[PDB]
Formats: sequence, C-alpha cells, structure tokens
Amino acid sequence: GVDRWSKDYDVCVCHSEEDLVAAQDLVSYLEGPGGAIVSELCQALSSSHCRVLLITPGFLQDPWCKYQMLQALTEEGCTIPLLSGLSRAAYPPELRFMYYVDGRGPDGGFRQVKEAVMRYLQTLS
Amino acid sequence: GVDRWSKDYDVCVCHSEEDLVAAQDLVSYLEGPGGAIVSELCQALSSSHCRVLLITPGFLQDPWCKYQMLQALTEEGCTIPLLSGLSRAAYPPELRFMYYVDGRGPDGGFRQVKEAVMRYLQTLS
Repeated sequence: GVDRWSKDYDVCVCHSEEDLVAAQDLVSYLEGPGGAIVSELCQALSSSHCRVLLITPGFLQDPWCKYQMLQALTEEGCTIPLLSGLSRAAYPPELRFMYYVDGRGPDGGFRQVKEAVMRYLQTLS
Repeated sequence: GVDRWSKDYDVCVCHSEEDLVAAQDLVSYLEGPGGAIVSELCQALSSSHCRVLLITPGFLQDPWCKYQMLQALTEEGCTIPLLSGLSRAAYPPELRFMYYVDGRGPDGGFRQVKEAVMRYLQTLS
C-alpha cells in the first residue's frame, strides 16, 4: 500500500565495522517495470523500505549493533536478519520465533535475502 | 494525551515461570484524584498502559521471555525493565542505551519502578 517512491532506497545493510567488505558484497549483490533494487550501507540517517541485519560474530559483540537490531524491529515493515558466520546454537534466541535467513543457504544467504526484499517491494504501490 | 481509561490496567508484570512469587510481590507493591495503580501479572491478552519486564536469570534463559521483551518495545510508550538478581556485567547489552531500573536500588528496585509508572500515568488524560 505504501508508495515505493516514498523512500529513496529500497534496502540498506546494517553491519558492524569489521564486516564492511561483506556488507559491501551484499549491497553489490542486491544492486545487480519495477526497477533495479536501490541499495546502500545503512547510515545514521538512512531511510529505506527494507533493512538487512548482517548478524555476525562482530555484530553480536557490539552492544550498539544489538541496539540497532531493536530499532529495526519497531514499526507491516521489512527487517531481514541474515545469520552469517555463526553456529546456530549461538543465534539470538528471539529469532526462534522470527523470520531470518541462514547464511548456510544459497550464495551465503544473499539469494534469499534478495528474494525477501523483492517480495516486500511487490506489496508497494 | 492518551486517555487513562482507554486501558483497564495501569501496569502488568511480565515474568518467567520461576519468578511468579517475585512478580506477585511487585504486583502487590504496585497495588498499595488519580486513583490507585491497577495492576496484574501479564498474560497473553493483557492490555495495560505500562509493562514491567522482570528481568532475572530465569527470564534470560527463556528465549520466549527475550521475545516478549522485543514485543514490549514496539509502539511514547511505557516499558520498564527491572534488573533483578543479575550481575550488571550480564545485563542485556541493549540496556546500555536504554532506561532501566536496577534491582540494587531501594526496595529491590520496586520503588523506582513504581515511580516510573506514576510518571507515565501523569501524562495521561
């Protein structure tokens, strides 16, 4: 129902400082009549339809990352946790009850992440 | 701005199964022209102005509790984390950036929890 053009970006990737390269790859992977997916790294003032949480060891050890995760789940919305480089036993327990993409999927999860984003965009006017 | 009478309870206490007694005490403590504070234990269909998270070891070891915490912070609202029976080093990292009540305060934190609730009620019509 929400207008696709009401935000400038379709998706941004929220990531810890030590996962920059990986985040960049995902951005690139997402960039490749509803047009291409407009993508960027999440920044303090980023406004996008979808937000990918690149949940890694680095992400888990930064309290601020955890806080950002909380802010992403306050909205109907589009938050896509991607679990990368972690034992499932160490996944955030909340995710036992939530949607997420396992990094052990195709293209390190990227594929499914992309699909999720596309799904969400198809619900936009 | 929101009408005080728009919800039936002013506060409910969200707690793990092994903290029932403690939760009850807090409820009792909260019960003791804006009238008495109407209080109960949180249940699946509880609707209250304020929600206290009784964050304990028991709470931390139950993934569902964690999930409830997340649901409490999706709204302006009134969510009061109370940290009880835990080393601060083991507090949920999110709380580094959020308001909470330390159980090492007066009356095991109860006092301050109560104050918070009262503050919130004073902002209601």
